[PDB]
Amino acid sequence: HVQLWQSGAEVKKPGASVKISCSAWGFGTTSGYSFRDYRVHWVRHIAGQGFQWMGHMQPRYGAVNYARQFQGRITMTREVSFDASGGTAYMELRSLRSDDTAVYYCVTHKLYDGEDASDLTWRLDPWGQGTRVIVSS
Amino acid sequence: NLWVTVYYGVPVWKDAETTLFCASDAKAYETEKHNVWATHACVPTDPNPQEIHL
Repeated sequence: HVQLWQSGAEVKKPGASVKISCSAWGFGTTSGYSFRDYRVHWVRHIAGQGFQWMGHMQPRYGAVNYARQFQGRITMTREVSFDASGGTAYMELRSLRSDDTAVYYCVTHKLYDGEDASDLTWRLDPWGQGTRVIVSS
Repeated sequence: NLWVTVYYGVPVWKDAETTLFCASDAKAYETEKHNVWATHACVPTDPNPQEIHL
């Protein structure tokens, strides 16, 4: 039972930078069931425009892959733990604008407590609570 | 007259010792967390045990 816990809601200003954490725990230790195998996507939900995909971070080597609209202004880092059954995922959006106000979700792709879903990265079951970032003056 | 007839596969056993390997249910262990008594290395046991009455 992988659970993802995010940080609190933040109120920023245009031109600022927000760093949302994402604590993940319960992955497991065995290879294929560890945090160093399951990517942590970052999905933005703007009210009215539906969900939007921002990028995913693979926690083994930190290999990130950002969406085209956000290249140059988004950075993802990891804090994978010792046992590799947990960790923390960060995302920094350094060029916040008025249109970036939304609820940001960190998600993984582990549906079941006993299945190796390492190579199926788009079954986004473990959604985070959601960090409501408000960017306004 | 009588002549020797060898039979293969007679139901005959003798008391002896041997190396007894391990088998365990797949569902018994979580398959995610290790055990001090290694269960993953045990061969997967048959879902239906084959017990024969004599």
